[PDB]
Amino acid sequence: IPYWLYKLHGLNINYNCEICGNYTYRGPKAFQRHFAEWRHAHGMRCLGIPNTAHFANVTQIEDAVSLWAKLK
Amino acid sequence: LEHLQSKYIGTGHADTTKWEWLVNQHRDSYCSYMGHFDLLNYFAIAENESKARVRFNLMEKMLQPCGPPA
Amino acid sequence: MGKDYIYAVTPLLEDALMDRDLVHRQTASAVVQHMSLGVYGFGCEDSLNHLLNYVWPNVFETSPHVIQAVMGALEGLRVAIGPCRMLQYCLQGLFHPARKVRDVYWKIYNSIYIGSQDALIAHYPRIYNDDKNTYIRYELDYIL
Amino acid sequence: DATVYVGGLDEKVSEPLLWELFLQAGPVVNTHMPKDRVTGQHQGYGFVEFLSEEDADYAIKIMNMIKLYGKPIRVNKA
Amino acid sequence: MFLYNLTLQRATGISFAIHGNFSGTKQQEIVVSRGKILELLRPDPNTGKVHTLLTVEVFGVIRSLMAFRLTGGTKDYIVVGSDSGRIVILEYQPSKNMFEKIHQETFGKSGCRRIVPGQFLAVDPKGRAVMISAIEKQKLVYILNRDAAARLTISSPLEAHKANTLVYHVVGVDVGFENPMFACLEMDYEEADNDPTGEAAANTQQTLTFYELDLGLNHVVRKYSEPLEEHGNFLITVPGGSDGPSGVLICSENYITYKNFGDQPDIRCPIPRRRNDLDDPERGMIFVCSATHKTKSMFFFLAQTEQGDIFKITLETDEDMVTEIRLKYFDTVPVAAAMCVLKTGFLFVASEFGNHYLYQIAHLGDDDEEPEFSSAMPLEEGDTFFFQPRPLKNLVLVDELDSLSPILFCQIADLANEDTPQLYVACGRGPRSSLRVLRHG
Amino acid sequence: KHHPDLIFCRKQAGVAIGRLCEKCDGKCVICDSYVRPCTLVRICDECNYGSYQGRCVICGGPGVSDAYYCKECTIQEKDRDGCPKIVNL
Amino acid sequence: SYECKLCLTLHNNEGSYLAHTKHQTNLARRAA
Amino acid sequence: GHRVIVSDVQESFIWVRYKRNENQLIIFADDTYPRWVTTASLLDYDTVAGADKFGNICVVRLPPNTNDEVDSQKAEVIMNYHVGETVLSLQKTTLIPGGSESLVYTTLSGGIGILVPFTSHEDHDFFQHVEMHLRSEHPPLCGRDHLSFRSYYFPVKNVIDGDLCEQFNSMEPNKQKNVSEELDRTPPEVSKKLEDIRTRY
Amino acid sequence: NRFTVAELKQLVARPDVVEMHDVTAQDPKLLVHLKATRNSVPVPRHWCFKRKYLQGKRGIEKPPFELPDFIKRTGIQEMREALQEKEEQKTMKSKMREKVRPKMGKIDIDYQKLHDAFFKWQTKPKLTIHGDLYYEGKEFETRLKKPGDLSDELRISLGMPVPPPWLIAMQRYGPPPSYPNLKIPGLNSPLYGDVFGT
RNA sequence: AUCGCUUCUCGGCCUGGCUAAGAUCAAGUGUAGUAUCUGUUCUUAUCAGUUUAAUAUCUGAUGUCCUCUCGAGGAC
Ligand SMILES: [Zn+2]
Ligand SMILES: [Zn+2]
Ligand SMILES: [Zn+2]
Ligand SMILES: [Zn+2]
Ligand SMILES: [Zn+2]
Repeated sequence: IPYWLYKLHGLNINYNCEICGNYTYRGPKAFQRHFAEWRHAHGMRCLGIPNTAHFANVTQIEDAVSLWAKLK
Repeated sequence: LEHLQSKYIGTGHADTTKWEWLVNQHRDSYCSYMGHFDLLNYFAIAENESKARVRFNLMEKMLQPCGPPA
Repeated sequence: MGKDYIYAVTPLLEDALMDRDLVHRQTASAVVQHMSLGVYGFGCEDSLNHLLNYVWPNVFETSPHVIQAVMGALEGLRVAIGPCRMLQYCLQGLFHPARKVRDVYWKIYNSIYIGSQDALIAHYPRIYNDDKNTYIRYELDYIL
Repeated sequence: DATVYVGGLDEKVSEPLLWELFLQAGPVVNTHMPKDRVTGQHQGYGFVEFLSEEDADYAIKIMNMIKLYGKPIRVNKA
Repeated sequence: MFLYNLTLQRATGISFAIHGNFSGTKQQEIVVSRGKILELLRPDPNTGKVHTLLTVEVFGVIRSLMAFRLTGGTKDYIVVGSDSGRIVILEYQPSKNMFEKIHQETFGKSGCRRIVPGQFLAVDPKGRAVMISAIEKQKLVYILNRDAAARLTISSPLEAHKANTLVYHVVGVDVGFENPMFACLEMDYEEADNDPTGEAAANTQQTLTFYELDLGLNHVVRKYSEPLEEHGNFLITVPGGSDGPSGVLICSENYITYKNFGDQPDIRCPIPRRRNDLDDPERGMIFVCSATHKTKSMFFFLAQTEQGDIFKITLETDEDMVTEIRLKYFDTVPVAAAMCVLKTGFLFVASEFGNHYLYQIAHLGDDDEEPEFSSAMPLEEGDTFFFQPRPLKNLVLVDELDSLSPILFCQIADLANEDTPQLYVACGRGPRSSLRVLRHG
Repeated sequence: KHHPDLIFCRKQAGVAIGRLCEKCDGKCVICDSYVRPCTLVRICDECNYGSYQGRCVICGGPGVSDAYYCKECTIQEKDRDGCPKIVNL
Repeated sequence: SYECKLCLTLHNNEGSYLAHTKHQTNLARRAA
Repeated sequence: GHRVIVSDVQESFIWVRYKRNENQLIIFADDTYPRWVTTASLLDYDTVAGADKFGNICVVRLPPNTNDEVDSQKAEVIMNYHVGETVLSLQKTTLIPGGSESLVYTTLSGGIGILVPFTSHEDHDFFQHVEMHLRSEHPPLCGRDHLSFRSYYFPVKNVIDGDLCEQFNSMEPNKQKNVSEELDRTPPEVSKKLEDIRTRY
Repeated sequence: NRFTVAELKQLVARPDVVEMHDVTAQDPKLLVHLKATRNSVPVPRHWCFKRKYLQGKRGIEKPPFELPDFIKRTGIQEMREALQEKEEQKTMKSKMREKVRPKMGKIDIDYQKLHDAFFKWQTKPKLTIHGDLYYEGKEFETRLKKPGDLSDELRISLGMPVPPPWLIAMQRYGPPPSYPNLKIPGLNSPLYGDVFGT
């Protein structure tokens, strides 16, 4: 495995997502790809909000107070 | 680029402030309302004011656009 | 007289702008510039906007000839289509977080504001008043 | 079990036809349809990795009754 | 769709007007810009009715309109400041009954931009130069000289741009046979933008900046800069030379101050309020419409009050300093955006709403029943002479040119019995409002 | 057909009239085209006055014909941008 | 234009691809 | 019927499906051109007229095959022009007895204009050629271009101004002869065509 | 110094318009307010990529061109390719022989056919929307093919008349869990052509 | 019927004279700038300074007290 890809791909900084088991994935591409996944889709289903575009920016457990069941 | 292009009215840069751009837009809107006869007639004859009184109010509002800077 | 052939040359320029080589994009930008300056005031703004949808992704190029062609094409499109669509393209990127992207967007917006200082007041976006100063002008809300 | 093996198809039903049937029925994140180095033709069976396990379950249960290119397409859990 | 749009009812609301000897003869010519078309009229004062001699559509927005006459010329050339960057000086040809462009000098970009000059236009009183200044931070002045065939030979203007200097009004002062000068109501804007607390915006005030055009030195230099306490909403020039002193008069809310070039008495005359007016006293009275009329020996001014009454003020210059200005309400006229006091018994006031009034000034201006307030008359700085509303005594209204501007709503139908359908337009401002039904035959 | 250098004057135009040599005759002074010579060229200031009387508003040869703007530059009205005489800086 | 898919490299001339025969190390890297 | 087009401060025309029987309000069509429209005159069901605050008349039709029970759909501007004054009201009705059922718009400056739709392609081409000849033969007095003045706010689209057509008949006789030679016709024939266009109403 | 994405989502009415790196901007609220309007366009994706725009293909093949229908109806391509194939077999001796002795009347068809194809047979092409932005893809995902609707090739292959055999199981199984917002017309939302759903 | 030899049919598989080798030849710039070859490239530890949309770049120490002989033990 090379290291120049690990430098100039963002993989040198590992980003954690709290709702998918607080999983720390390498690279910001994986963290920005969590908003369409399998286990983290189950995580936002366990939050109590449907998977919408407004749920495509939330990365915290508290953000479900500003979910689709907040205004109508 | 050019020095007068950056020195032109409505010009800016990559570090231009949002309040400065909003103040320049408001000053340009006031100058366009003062220059245009139809816009001044539409914004003047709607209220009970004279045309020169509306022009003086717009001249005061041009300085009022630099009223609260940050 | 080119308005009979703008619709003919539209897919050729669309295929030319998607090419890998910068020469095709630069010369197609010159095509868009001369076609925009040619038939201005004739209602062909739909194909011009469709060509602008391929030209405006190519503003990140670093070579001087292709970026001069991009700047000339942007000037011709701002003349032909109007400053409202150019302001709509530049409003979401004038306050960009990146320094170089907002610098290029500010250069394009400064060229548009130099060309269209008078017409940008009516095409200014509707932003409400905030805590710094009042922004919504009440003179535009007056009806006679 | 997000990956589902979809078979029972012919040469007319390909990876893009299976992607169109997925866009009709249930979304698949990735497609794995390897081919031989001599023939280079689609066998009609491929691994469609779905975005959710419920999509693969609905493909195996509800969507395993269509006739893809004349043959009955069957989706199994993989 | 392919639409060939044609205007049927022309707009008649004159946003600005000038008058003089623009017809090239002894007949008085008044040119009023009624929007996209400017109409020049030379009506007979003996008949008293106003008739338009010609009308030309320029297809643009005029920000400043002015006229000027050369040294000894019988025709007053009209310099038009439009939204385009080409300032056009034209001479009216009465043989063709139309205006021919003598010259057209490009200055900048088109449209009503902030730094584009053309918002304010003025000319020298000796026919020496014409100055065009922007709303902010741009000014220029081109020397106008007579050619060998008595042609208006234009020149390259000199740059007079200063950083963050807005202009309220400007006028070319009467310098006689010397080098010409122009005064402007400058206002600084750099300190208001620099200071975020807004203290410098309250500390800022309008200043009279008189710049002398050094024609021999081929340069423009600011001669005098006097800061004024009152903000200048208007500015007028007193007729210098043999008709009185050479100076300016700045009007504000119930305060008119006259100052000459140098040490002169600042006669801060209060405005003559109406005798028990029903309007509120919070709204200040300012000279919205000003018209300086110079006679063969003396001179006078006409001002518009808050109620709209035309007030005549004499020029008691007395060759030393501005002593008295007998501000008496000469007549009661309608709500006019601009008023012009011509010679030979003519006085045109362009109404902002309703019919403009062309009155015949048969008297000398002293035929007024209202009281007179003088600048030399002392007061307790709380009231003036209560000028009651007198009738049309000094000037009798002889023409009422009906204008539909401003327009509110309209509806056209063939409900009435006529050769053409009736278009009823409900329009007007304040109590000056009507529904005008128009039908043809 | 341009160069990134050679800013021209950026000065306010005057009554002096531009002038073109035969080596670069017929070119537009801004975009270097040959189509529709519409608007005359004004050269502002002492570009005309003095030893540079009747010279080229381009390279510097002895001028023979009146310089012009093309119609394409005056579509956006670039002719009011200022003096187009090249000053080598 | 000439392209080496094993190297993924474009070539301006024919002799540029004729001299592209590094290519052995790129072929060993792209073999797996 | 089953649709209401409302003019907002930002959007010139927003069409909402007026399902009064279904008791549901859904915006069928939106707009992209920002205009403070102060007038409305629907020439058709999908056509909406707007009079902007900068004095621009814009007639915009909706796109064809547009779903009435959908949203996020724009309407293309069929025509756009600048009248030189702030247009107040507009009504799609015949302002003269007989002739052409045009649209009459009254401006706030005291102007009223009728936008006669040219149903003849040859007459529209002759009018366009006459306008292109007159834009170069007779320059404006203000110095601004006629196409620049008629398209100050937004660019013009399929709009012909009758002021230049009226001023072409008021030109000099040598200029009228040059314009007739450029138009390959007679000056009296051009005056008769302008008189027929005026009498079409 | 700068707030998180939750404060930007609470402050702005559109949390989907907030970017991942918009919080590090100098005016994040103004950028979110400008990005939430109806007529805005996003930044092109090359500002985050190390790769230059449309540059890293380097190994694929493409079709040359697709001419429009009226140009192919004039049929210039047939004798143009015939002339190119005839010139490819020529030698340079024959090339200068034809250079000093030219042969005209090669195509020589008319002027009226091209005049009709330019004017009478002139067809307006397909133009995209004002807010469209082309990127490295944007030529493959042409379904925006509605969800919940089978394709015409799959309907013809399964013998679906215009009653698919799996439509009864799709009606008995309810909506699919992958696309719950997709409505299938005819069985769930009671569909013109092959698009029998949305 | 197996085996070796001979002969023939059918299917993919190596296959253009002589003379003096018949003779002779073969020319562009300059200034900027871009793209592609080829070479050099990228695993030590957290934190801080600078930098950046963010990375990258970027400057500094990489478990302490005592004892024994980079190693071990002790209240730690
Ligand atoms: Zn996650
Ligand atoms: Zn030269
Ligand atoms: Zn040019
Ligand atoms: Zn110069
Ligand atoms: Zn290789």
